Amino acid sequence: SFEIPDDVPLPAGWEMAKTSSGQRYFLNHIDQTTTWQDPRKAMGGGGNYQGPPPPYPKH
Repeated sequence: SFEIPDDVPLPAGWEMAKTSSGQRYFLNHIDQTTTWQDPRKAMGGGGNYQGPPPPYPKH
């Protein structure tokens, strides 16, 4: 139950970013991909997102 701290950066090579301009997601510099969910997640819940997340925006 370790209180989840909202002041803790994402994993390694991660960076919160937004899509072309409207959906917030998390970039992955390790797997060179993006994320509709926050890495600070755990277990599972369910639900669909805005579709498949493309590779974070170049640069």
